[PDB]
Amino acid sequence: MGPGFDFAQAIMKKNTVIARTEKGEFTMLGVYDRVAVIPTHASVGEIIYINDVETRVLDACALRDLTDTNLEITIVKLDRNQKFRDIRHFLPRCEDDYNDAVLSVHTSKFPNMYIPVGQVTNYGFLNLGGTPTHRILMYNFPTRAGQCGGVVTTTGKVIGIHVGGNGAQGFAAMLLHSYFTD
Repeated sequence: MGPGFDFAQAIMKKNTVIARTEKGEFTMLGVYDRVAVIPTHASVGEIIYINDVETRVLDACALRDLTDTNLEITIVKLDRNQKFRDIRHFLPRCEDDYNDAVLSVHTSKFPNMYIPVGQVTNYGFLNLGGTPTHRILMYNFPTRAGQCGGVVTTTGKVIGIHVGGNGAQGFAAMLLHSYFTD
């Protein structure tokens, strides 16, 4: 409808795949080469389904901060025959608040879904499903099951991936440029 949704659509159309694990179907953001991200609660194993194709996992790393606190981001390298468009230049370098964000989801359940979530708070600490978690972004939208892995964007920036909610608010794990230096 507007330049926010334009930027979100550009990311969804080229940089997402549908990931299936034993814990469900997730939106999965491809970042560069064969490297993607997913919520750590997806429990990625040695094999994953990518757009319903059996795919070997070459590496998977559940990120934690230097206090050894969960960040809820798993970086996955896929044994895939095709590279992602490199979008690392759209990642923020530092923790921040944002205005006018869009949460975008693409699964079997929720195809081509875009949600204007509005103002995003650097919330920081969250007890997420009983796990102390850092670098959480918060938005005042009643997000639901099926949205985990959803991409949080502003115009010009890919800022997070949706990891949970409490019925009134939604929560995303920050993406930082420093996670994907090669």
